[PDB]
Amino acid sequence: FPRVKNWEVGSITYDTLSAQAQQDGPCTPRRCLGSLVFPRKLAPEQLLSQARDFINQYYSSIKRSGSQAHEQRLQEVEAEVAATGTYQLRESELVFGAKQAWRNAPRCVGRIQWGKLQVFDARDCRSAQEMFTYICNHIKYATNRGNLRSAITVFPQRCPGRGDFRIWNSQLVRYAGYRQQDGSVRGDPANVEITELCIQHGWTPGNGRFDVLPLLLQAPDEPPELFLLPPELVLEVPLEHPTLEWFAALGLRWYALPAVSNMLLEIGGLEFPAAPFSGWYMSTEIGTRNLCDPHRYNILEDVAVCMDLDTRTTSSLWKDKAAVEINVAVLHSYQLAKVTIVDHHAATASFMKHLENEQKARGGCPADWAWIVPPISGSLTPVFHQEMVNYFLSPAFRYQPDPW
Amino acid sequence: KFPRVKNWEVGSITYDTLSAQAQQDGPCTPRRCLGSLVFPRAPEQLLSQARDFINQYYSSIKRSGSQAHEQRLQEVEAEVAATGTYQLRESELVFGAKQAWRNAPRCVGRIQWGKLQVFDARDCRSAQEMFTYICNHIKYATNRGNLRSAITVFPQRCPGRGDFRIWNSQLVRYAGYRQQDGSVRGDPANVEITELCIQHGWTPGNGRFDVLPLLLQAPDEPPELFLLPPELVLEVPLEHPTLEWFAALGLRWYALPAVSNMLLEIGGLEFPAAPFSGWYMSTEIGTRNLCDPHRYNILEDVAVCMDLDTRTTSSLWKDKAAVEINVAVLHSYQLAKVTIVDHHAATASFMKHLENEQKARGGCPADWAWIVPPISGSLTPVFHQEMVNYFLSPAFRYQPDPW
Ligand code: HEM
Ligand code: HEM
Ligand SMILES: Cc1cc(N)nc2cc(-c3ccc(OCc4ccc(C#N)cc4)c(CN)c3)ccc12
Ligand SMILES: Cc1cc(N)nc2cc(-c3ccc(OCc4ccc(C#N)cc4)c(CN)c3)ccc12
Ligand SMILES: C[C@H](O)[C@H](O)[C@H]1CNc2nc(N)[nH]c(=O)c2N1
Ligand SMILES: C[C@H](O)[C@H](O)[C@H]1CNc2nc(N)[nH]c(=O)c2N1
Ligand SMILES: [Cl-]
Ligand SMILES: [Cl-]
Ligand SMILES: [Gd]
Ligand SMILES: [Zn+2]
Repeated sequence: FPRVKNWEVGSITYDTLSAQAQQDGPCTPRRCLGSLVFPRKLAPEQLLSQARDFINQYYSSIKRSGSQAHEQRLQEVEAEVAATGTYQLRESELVFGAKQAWRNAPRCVGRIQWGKLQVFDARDCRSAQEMFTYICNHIKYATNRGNLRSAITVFPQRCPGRGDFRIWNSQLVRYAGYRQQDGSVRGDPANVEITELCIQHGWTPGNGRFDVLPLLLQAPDEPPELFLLPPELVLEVPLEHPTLEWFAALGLRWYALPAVSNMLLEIGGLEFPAAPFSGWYMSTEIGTRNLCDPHRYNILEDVAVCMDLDTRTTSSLWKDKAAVEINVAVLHSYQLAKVTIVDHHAATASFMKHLENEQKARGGCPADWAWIVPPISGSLTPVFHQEMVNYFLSPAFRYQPDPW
Repeated sequence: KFPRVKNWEVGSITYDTLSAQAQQDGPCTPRRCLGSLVFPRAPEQLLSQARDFINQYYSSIKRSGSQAHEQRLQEVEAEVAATGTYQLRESELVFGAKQAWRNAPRCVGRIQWGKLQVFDARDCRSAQEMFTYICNHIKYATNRGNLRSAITVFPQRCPGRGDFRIWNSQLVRYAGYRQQDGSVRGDPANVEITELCIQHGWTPGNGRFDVLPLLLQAPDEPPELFLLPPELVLEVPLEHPTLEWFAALGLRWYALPAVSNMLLEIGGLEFPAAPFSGWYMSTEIGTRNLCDPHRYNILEDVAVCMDLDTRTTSSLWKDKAAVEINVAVLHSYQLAKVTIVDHHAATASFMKHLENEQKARGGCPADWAWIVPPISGSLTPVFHQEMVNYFLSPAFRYQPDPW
């Protein structure tokens, strides 16, 4: 049982939940790969073991473990698989499993909210046009005029024989990235490839650096078809600064809803390769990663020029001063627009309280330090001084190969 | 089957073949990663470490498999058979000290690993001689502000005799005093060593920046108290180039970071006293030592004087105050003409170290959580570099406090 110290308070806890982590991570006694973004690489007898496990923790979570319908639900799963090789989740098990998958996500700093999750059951979806209607409903419900609400939409599970539902976009809302003669990119350089695909599947490209991409939605077996997001459904935020009057003239903007649409959801042995989920943004994701990463919009030095900062020498800390003002502008602009957002100080403090809840409720909490600590002001937040244990619990969100 | 490592800023991939030679076992398993923990933790096993280190030394002098190489191997095992231990040649010790620095996964300063002055104090005889050696190390390394990396190696661990130990965790530290209020005056990290110095006869001060005396332990001896001559301890008073009230806080720091409580392991031999020093990266002082809530904890004070709105976290008052403290540190050390490197220049030089080491050895052990600076992490290039953490020998290791 790992001993875990918080160096700011001196307090000690033991992570007993880690002894139950099954699916094995990438580290060995000889070498730690904790910093790798993608670890390593990406007979129904095994299905029964994972299903009986998940049914057991479902009935634990509602007290009713021991006698009664709990004893009953285990047999239906056995009879279901013994008759079909797979099985079906009850609506309530689906809801419980999606909340656990979020609760178990070691890289997510927002898990204090894990019990408030809207789950749309789309397991009877059978069309790409139908997928588009589900996604538009999700977007409308989650955005909610700027008062964002967490939500996931669960499309039908993978089945032996005949293909998967899949969203080819990495998020429901993304900006296009266009190459040109110098190979440099206008727009978002993270999205050049999916942009290239959208064009080669019919899309007419656009103007500049904040064009919302179309959706590439794949029904089983039939190839992907393009869908155009209606502009009144995609809420965006123009970026301005509360005292730097010229900042607005930079023409920056970001979108309201972060909706990851390329991860696979696994529950009780079943795998849902299309299950897009959404919450709301932490400001450093936009202001520090999306706008300031050198391989993203890379705007830092443009802002420093406008601030008249001494870009001639690293030790003026011009990078650091410009980054702070970009995050100030993000927080200001999202508040003015009355769109939900959370700063990295508020977010990390809630994660600490979540660690305390989880210690009492489960005896630990899988956490990935490198992703929990924010990309600016790391040691100014309380999670920097908290040791953390990283491991894999199921239900889970897992990465998966792209559909190409 | 060597780990594949990606840089996300540039898109480049490498393989760390060196990790396959990892000579000890860290704390992670395939069940759970413990990479974020601060402390992760005879004759025949002495001989395998010894042979391995001799092989490394003869490789570096491009003389592997020669008869001098085999002669040294044979002499070592003969000497272990006769005495239970063996003695390093002076050139082996210089090589091994440098390799220990080169192998330190948490050091971002390793581009400099070949420029290390090695002082051989293995003849040291008492605490009084140990003090003289330490004083000359401080004088040499400080060099009136133009700092030079150095290490002083005191006698090895030996069956029959106790260890030489420096009880202080650094050669220069500020006292921490418990108070009436249960608070600490000075540096709260140094409360324990401060209490030990007093109870060994030190008359304390009562300031926030009182330099501590040294407690030096000779084999089988209680530790003995030694005062550093003040003209040896170079300090930098802190000011800010455009916040004139910052000088009135009366903040100071010392020029020389000289870590003194780690064990140096070379070829199975252990040196429990081997203090080493380089020069500061400005965030160690400005963000960790001054702003950590369990250290001097000045961040709120400074933000209030800066007239920031500290009522809400969304004003980012902590990030703004922290940036200006780090500016004060850089400006103050540069004004005093004391060597200092900022976290952007340091992380850029480390990326060049990784490239050099990929060519020389096929990899580089690195602890991402310690290499990435404590502010402005993703503004530096190391943030976007995947890294592989593992233990090579020669090495610097943590060791239990001698009390
Ligand atoms: C409600 C507010 C939320 C906040 C503030 C939040 C915050 C974050 C942040 C900052 C990250 C890492 C940033 C990055 O990957 O670049 C992250 C990752 C993640 N989030 Fe959350 N999140 C929220 C809601 C949710 C919801 C509703 C779900 C799922 C139902 C979720 C599941 C995940 C997962 C699985 C990851 C890791 C994803 C991966 O490894 O690719 N989060 N979150
Ligand atoms: C020359 C300039 C140097 C710089 C800028 C530098 C920088 C750093 C930094 C920023 C750290 C992490 C600090 C922390 O623990 O908070 C570190 C750790 C370390 N450095 Fe270096 N260093 C330098 C020289 C040296 C030398 C000369 C040695 C040994 C010969 C050395 C060995 C180590 C070791 C062993 C650690 C890890 C300490 C630990 O794990 O607790 N460094 N260094
Ligand atoms: C619900 C929710 C809210 C929110 N607010 N955020 C989220 C972020 C993720 C998430 C995971 C991995 C990512 O990315 C992988 C990656 C790793 C390294 C680089 C680099 N260099 C680039 C991308 C990115 C992109 N933020 C997001 C998932 C859900 C989120
Ligand atoms: C040669 C050299 C140059 C330089 N420029 N710097 C160095 C810094 C260290 C070093 C190691 C551990 C530390 O601390 C370990 C620790 C972990 C967690 C907490 C907490 N909370 C506190 C301390 C701290 C503190 N700087 C420094 C060692 C050598 C250095
Ligand atoms: C190389 C490194 O693993 C990579 O930059 C990681 C580090 N930490 C991160 N942390 C968050 N929140 N998001 C990220 O994409 C990353 N990327
Ligand atoms: C809890 C956490 O492991 C601890 O605070 C670490 C994180 N990274 C660090 N990185 C450096 N350079 N120095 C440190 O002391 C620490 N402390
Ligand atoms: Cl994003
Ligand atoms: Cl220090
Ligand atoms: Gd001024
Ligand atoms: Zn690990």
